[PDB]
Amino acid sequence: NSSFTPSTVPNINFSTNALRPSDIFGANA
Amino acid sequence: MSTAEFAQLLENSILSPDQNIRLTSETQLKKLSNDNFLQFAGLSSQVLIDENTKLEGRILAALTLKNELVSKDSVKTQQFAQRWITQVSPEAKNQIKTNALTALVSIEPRIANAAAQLIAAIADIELPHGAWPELMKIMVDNTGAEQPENVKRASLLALGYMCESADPQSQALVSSSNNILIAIVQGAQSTETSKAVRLAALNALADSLIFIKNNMEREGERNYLMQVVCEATQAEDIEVQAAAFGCLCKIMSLYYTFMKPYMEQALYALTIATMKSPNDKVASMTVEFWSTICEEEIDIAYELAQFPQSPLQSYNFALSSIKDVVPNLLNLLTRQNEDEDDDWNVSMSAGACLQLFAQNCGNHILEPVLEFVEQNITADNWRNREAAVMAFGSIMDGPDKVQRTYYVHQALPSILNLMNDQSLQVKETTAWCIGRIADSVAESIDPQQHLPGVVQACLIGLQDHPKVATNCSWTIINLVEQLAEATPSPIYNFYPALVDGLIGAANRIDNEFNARASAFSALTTMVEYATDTVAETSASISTFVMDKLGQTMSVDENQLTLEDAQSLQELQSNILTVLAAVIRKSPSSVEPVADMLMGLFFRLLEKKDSAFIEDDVFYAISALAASLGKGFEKYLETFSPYLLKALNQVDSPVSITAVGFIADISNSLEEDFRRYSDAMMNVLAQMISNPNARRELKPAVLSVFGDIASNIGADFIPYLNDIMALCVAAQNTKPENGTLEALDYQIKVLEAVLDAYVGIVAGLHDKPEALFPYVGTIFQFIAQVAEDPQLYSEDATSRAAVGLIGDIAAMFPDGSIKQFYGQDWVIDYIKRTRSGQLFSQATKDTARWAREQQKRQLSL
Repeated sequence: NSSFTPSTVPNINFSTNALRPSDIFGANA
Repeated sequence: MSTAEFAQLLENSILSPDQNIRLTSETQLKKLSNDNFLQFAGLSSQVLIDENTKLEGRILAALTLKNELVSKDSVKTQQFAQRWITQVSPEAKNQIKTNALTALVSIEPRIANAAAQLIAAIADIELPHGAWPELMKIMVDNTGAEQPENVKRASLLALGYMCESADPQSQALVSSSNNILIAIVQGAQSTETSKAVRLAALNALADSLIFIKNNMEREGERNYLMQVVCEATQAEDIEVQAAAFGCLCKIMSLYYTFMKPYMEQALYALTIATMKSPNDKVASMTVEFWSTICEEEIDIAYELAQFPQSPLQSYNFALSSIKDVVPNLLNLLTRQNEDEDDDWNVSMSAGACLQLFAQNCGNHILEPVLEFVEQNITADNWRNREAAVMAFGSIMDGPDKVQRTYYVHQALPSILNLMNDQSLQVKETTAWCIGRIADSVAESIDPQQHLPGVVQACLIGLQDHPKVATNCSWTIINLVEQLAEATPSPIYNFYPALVDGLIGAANRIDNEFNARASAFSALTTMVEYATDTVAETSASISTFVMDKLGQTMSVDENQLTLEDAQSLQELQSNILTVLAAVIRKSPSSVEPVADMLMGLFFRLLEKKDSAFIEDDVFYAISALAASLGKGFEKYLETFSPYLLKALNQVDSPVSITAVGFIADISNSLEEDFRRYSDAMMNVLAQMISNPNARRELKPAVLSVFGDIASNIGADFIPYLNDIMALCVAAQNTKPENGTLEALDYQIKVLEAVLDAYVGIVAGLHDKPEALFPYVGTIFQFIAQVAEDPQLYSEDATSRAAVGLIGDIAAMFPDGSIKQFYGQDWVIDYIKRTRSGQLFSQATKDTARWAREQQKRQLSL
């Protein structure tokens, strides 16, 4: 099913939880 | 030179009351930059940090050095880079960078901004060469959580300038993207307390997007970045939201291919929710997001239409979401302004968005819009009726003919009734809506049942408030344009009435809300589509404009305000434009009045402040020359001084139009043009060699060479070499930048080169020995045509280029140029031009001729 099926319940946690940009970008983790 | 003396030069350059001292100081500064760039740059950096110097001099030091390090021109960019690399010593470099970094953390934000721009310029040179490795560590540390606000903000500015100053079509900052993102996102995330810092971070992120492809291709980094951006769109502060939505829109445009999971999991719901915000700015943000989506999906469809096998794929975000998005847009239509102001607002953005939805999604837009229209077209509130006609007009482009025709038939009575609405806004938008109906499905208006009522509504509206009248003129233009081609055309039965109405609006005392100029524009349309069956109405226009010109020239301009004078000038321009169209359309009718007309034109040219209308006067003189042919010669002696003066005013647009006069007489004088050609060539050679020449002059002159060569034939041979040199130089000129302006200008230059070659090959049809040494050059140009869609996608461009292939082939039956006619790109181009069905039939005929001649060339 490769069609656009959006949810009415938004969740922007695409990965409060601590997160550093230095631990993400270039981190390869 | 010492720091203090240099600082005094800069200060005097901008702050001396004595203009002489300012220019002397500017000259000495530039001279030091040329004679000792190392010292100039070092001293500039020292003044930047010199507290004893006036602020403006310090800012000027930094910005002048910056402007010696980066440029828009790519060639200058490269020269500046190599000069920094080789002419500033390593120790000088280190001192300049240290001083710039010192200024970056200045408590004075103007110092910090100038320093950020300077740092950005140096970084743009060095980072692509794996140098200044300390900088990105400094930037990452500088936006760390416990740094002070000014250091965070200034560093984020520097990162923004870094990304903005690099060429958009470059990989200059790719190798630094990781650290750039770390530094930027550190300032953007929700934990950051300063609104200024979050704003600077999001703006910098937007600036950086073109350099983070490698990061976006990593799922974890893409996810985290999108999480931060979305988080920011839900922030409490409205400016932070605005910045975050700018980011989101740019990300959608650049990285559409990665947006399906983010759309599904959050952004669909979020943006739909906020489209109902009672705050017009917030709602506007969501609207712009959905307009970006629609624009990208329309562009995908277009690209796939040109190439069915392109990898690009639409996810159909808009189509799937219509049910939920469109009702909120429609609701936004009722947030107009309670007058007259015309300033942009969310209601206008929502209308534009609705039109994008209709173009992108066709029949799927109909149900929610038609429901809204039905609910509101008879409402008591003017905002709801205006919204209703706005929505109806906004869906006239997109759906198929069956649906549109059906619902236009159903709705036209109510729409025509709204032209009598008590609300000025309702009538204005209703007139527009009628224009939209006419423009996209004019056959939807039944000639017997509704076309008389449509015309009558336009005629009443031309006599209404100027805002209504303007839209009625636009609507009349649409009606004539869309109905004239049918045979028979019903619109001609209404030509007299329409023309009468338009003359009335053109006779307005003022041009408020552009109602008078718009009427003149519609008159031009009436002229250009007139047929013999309505000859009388054409005569009526001619009589009207000539007389009208006379009337304007009875006005004593010494009793007019500046505004009054501008209005009079615009009116005379409108008149002269229509008059030029009249003269060109019916040459036979022009002879008896020629003398009188020139009498007026010369008078207009001798007026004080003639510079404001002389362009339109030259356009009308050119039309008269084209129509009279040899009959124009009697005016040449008197016109020559004006013509030469205009041609030499290379900065003014009048020189372009004077070149257009040369183009006209080269065609209209036939044999008699030869006796002037040499003089013209001389002048033209000077003009295009003048450095003060505006850019638009170069293509015009190139094109007119083709006109001249076409008419004087073999007489052109002594100029040929020089002209060919020019053409070569022009066709090998790269765009100045990657910006749209530079690429478009380059397209204009190449189109003019095509004109030149067409005219030359036509003129030398019998002199193949003169053309022979340039054939390869011409074929190089043609290859440029076949490579760039901005050229070959244009029907006329491809027709001319493939025509060149054929005609040049026909000129050499000896086989001396057959080596060009076996190239895959030539054959393929001929076939694309012969087969592409958006190309006209004349183009395909020309491509057939070219194919015949090419195959014959291979036979040799």
